Amino acid sequence: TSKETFTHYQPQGNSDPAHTATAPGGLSAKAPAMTPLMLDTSSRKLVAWDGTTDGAAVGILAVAADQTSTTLTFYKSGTFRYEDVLWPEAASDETKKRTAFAGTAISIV
Amino acid sequence: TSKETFTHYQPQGNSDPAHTATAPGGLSAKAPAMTPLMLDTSSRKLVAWDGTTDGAAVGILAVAADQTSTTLTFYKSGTFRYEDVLWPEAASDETKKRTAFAGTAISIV
Amino acid sequence: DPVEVDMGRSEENNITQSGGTEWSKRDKSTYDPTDDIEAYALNASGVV
Repeated sequence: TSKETFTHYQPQGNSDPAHTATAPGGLSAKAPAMTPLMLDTSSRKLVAWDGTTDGAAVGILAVAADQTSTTLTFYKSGTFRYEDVLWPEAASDETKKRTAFAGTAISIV
Repeated sequence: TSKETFTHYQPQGNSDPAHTATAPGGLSAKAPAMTPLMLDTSSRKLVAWDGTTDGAAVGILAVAADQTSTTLTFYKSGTFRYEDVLWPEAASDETKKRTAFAGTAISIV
Repeated sequence: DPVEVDMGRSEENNITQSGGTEWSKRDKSTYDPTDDIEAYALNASGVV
């Protein structure tokens, strides 16, 4: 009756090494891993990426955290998959979603 | 830390036999087995007991049925544990819920 | 209680002759059914 597919979790799509880094955060709502991140223009803390500002994307969340999480870890390097990364609903254009992490060590595939 | 525990289901209360009879079923909504039922007044049809009509209880469902199930079976006699029988929220008076099967081969325990 | 048993039959394994040229519209003297047989048998996932 029930049909559950046993699929492997594959966040990385490339052999390029991925590295974690710790930073202060200003997260406002609960966010799971693989969440895009950005710097608050005033407080200079880390929050979930809006999906609107161009180039504001900086990294991708490593471990899920709450508002009280003063320090959070995130991937500063590596290549990830366009489908295994959750996105803010604001980022609608496929090209913008693909190129949001341009110019840094975080890449999409 | 899921404390799912483990409790056996013993709907029977004593050595009284759980005889079953089958009658046409016309339940309006999806309901599981072991539900109380009453007899309608318009077409002498069978639906799950409302919990408000006094003395309306006639049968207790045996096998889970739904709207498409035109006919269903139900226990005729025995003793059923009050914690082991689900009830409509309409009936709240404990004494009335216990006495819902007065004069019938179905009894509460 | 009703229950379901879905072995996973892909629709390619339940072909039907539906269409305007099933088998009877074709002339028996002229047509060769073996082509239909092998066309149906190609997606069999094993030797039949």
